[PDB]
Amino acid sequence: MKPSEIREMSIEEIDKKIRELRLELAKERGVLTMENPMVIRNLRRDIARLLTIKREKLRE
Amino acid sequence: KPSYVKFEVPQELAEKALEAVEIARDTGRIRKGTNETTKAVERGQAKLVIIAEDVDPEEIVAHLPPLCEEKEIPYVYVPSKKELGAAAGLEVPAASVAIIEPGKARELVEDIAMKVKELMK
Amino acid sequence: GMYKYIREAWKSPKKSYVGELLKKRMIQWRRDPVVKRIERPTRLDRARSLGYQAKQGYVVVRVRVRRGGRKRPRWKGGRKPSKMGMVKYSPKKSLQWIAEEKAARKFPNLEVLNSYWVGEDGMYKWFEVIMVDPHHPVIKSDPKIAWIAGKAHKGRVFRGLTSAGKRSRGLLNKGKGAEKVRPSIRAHQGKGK
Amino acid sequence: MDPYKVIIRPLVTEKAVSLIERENKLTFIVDRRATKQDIKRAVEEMFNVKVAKVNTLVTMKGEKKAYVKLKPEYDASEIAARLGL
Amino acid sequence: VLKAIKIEDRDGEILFRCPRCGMVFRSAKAYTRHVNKAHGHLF
RNA sequence: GCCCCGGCGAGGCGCAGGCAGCCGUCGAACCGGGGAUGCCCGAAUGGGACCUCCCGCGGCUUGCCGCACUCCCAGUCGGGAGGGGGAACGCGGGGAAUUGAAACAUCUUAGUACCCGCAGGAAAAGAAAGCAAAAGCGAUGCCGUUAGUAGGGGCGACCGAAAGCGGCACAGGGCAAACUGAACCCCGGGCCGAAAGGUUCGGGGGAUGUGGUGUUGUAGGGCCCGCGGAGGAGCCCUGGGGGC
RNA sequence: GAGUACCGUCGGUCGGAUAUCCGGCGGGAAGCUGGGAGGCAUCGGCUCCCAACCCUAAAUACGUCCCGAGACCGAUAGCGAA
Ligand SMILES: [Zn+2]
Repeated sequence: MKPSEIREMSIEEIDKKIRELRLELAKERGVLTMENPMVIRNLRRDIARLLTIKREKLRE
Repeated sequence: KPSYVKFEVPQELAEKALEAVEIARDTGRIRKGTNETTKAVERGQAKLVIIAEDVDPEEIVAHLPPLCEEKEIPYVYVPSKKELGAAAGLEVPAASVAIIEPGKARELVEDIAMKVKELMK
Repeated sequence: GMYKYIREAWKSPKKSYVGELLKKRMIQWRRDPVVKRIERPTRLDRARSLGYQAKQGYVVVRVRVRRGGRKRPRWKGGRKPSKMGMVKYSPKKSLQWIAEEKAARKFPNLEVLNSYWVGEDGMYKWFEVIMVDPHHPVIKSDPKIAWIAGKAHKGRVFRGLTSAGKRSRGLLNKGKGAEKVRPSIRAHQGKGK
Repeated sequence: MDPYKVIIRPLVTEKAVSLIERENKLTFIVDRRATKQDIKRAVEEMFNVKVAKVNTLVTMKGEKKAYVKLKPEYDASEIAARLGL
Repeated sequence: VLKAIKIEDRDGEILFRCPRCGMVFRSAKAYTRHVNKAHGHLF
């Protein structure tokens, strides 16, 4: 999940991926109350990447 | 009724003054502006002077009546600056004009001179 | 022409047609606000010597101030007898300068150039003030006045840079007697004026 | 508020479990700035259900808590199981 | 050399300044006219 | 904590010596540079604040833009400005008492502490209606002397300069008026051109004077009358070199 | 280049003393054959200047920051705060 791949795609796919990632994050934070404690961090930063690059595109 | 106004002037004589100004603009010579009119009266190249009645402040034209009485030159009044400037051929008003070398306007000039002389006296 | 005659009419208003004009004008002015904008100057030659052009960016204002001096408030703590006085004090700024500062308070985007006296009553004096808009291109394009769009020229009237402030600071003198006024009053421990 | 940006967490406590079993209700920790209509749309869109009632409170930890009742056609147990619980 | 200094006004825009007298201009035409009329006697 | 261009060259995940795990050879962490995101209050500004939270009106398409006060240019379309903050230094106003005089009232403390207003990276000043004295100098500012001197003062306690001389550093320019009389300035659009510039189409100003000229001591300038030419000086960077 | 220069009176300030500067009040010019200064006021000479409009770099003052240094202190010391 890197800009190399992200910048190869279109905008609709990016928004869809953001959506599914946010749902994943909510579910993982739900279970965290009750392995691999870095899933949340990596999800957050993937979301940030996607938004940054989508904005680069929609600005140019 | 500002105080530099020394006598009343009928609409007829005012119209005649404006028409003389327009005719002499076309053909003869015209000095537009209070500074130029004052220079003309001080030198002695002016036949008829036209003042406006709606000038504020008064300090701008209040010297012309006495200066013209001294230099024995005739002057008349008109009620608006916009019309005076429009007949002088300008896109701006004018508080005073002087006609010089009237061409095809001597008729009106002489008539206005006599009328305004008997009006002052 | 047309300026010498105004000068001569205004050099003494009692000996001219100006006294009566002024009495009537003041009857009306007494009814107007303390700071009022006007369309044209009253003393055109006076305006044109101090700096005034028929251009966009020049504003003329008339200001009314009360005559006389000042009265100090009543000291509440104890004072020695040389520090008790209340009634016989005079301002160190001139009424002209005070009037310019009033106009500047009312017009917060302009700068004062100069001012001139235009009338006197038993209770009131009148001054006309020339202002300039330093953000207008017609002004930025005129070298006679383009300096005023600099960074060290805002607050002129408040720091003392108009002719009235120069005069009340004491900078029209030179040589014997002017030892304590330059380069500033603060530079000499306030001992000038 | 925009959907997918409203819900922070599901809640699984003894009280929430009792409610899922006895009243067809889910319980969520939600953003402070979201309203009942936004919460309704969020739950609907993110889980493809129909919502009958939303109740809200602010806790003494600064988090907004929402009790969402589902219509009887649906079953909150399936949504809870499909979630991490 | 009478090369201009470039300064900025109250706003963000740029003015030309003479290095011999301190005058301030907005246009090269005016700067040139001034530099030639006021200091041409320097040859 | 997200992205990109360069550097360095294998480890990295703050003060902070832990557990479980992730990122990195597609060149990370780190360093220089440039971008994105940037909740509420606050000059706080669509309107209200006994609680950093609330309540709206228009226009478009649920998401977005506009909607404060005092003004300028305009004009019922729009385009602009100001407010607040900043250690010390800066400019302009208002202004005590302790204390000393072995008491104290003129005086001193002191144009001091404090108060109000206004600016900047420096501010203020600045180009003789001057200083001098049988000789002359040549804007302003700063340093060393002049000097505890001239002089002020219950002539008490105390207060207190300047010119000149030696140095640092150097620079001079523009208006108003007289004479001309629209030959003028800005704003927006379109054409040429790398830019500077040029050329057009409208609108706003201006005869209550835009523009040109001119700026000084027995003077300078204008007006009037004659001779005349080649040398000056700036703005911009398609391009080519060089140094930081 | 006019309520200006100047005259008188009051208040403040100054080393400025009958000869400092600012302000208020009452009077108030000439304006190129013109005007001002030269430490009480006036007269005559001699010398020096041309106010009442505007702008201006460098040499200076400071250090909330940065760089460098020290016959400075060495944890009750040194900035209140290692
Ligand atoms: Zn110059």
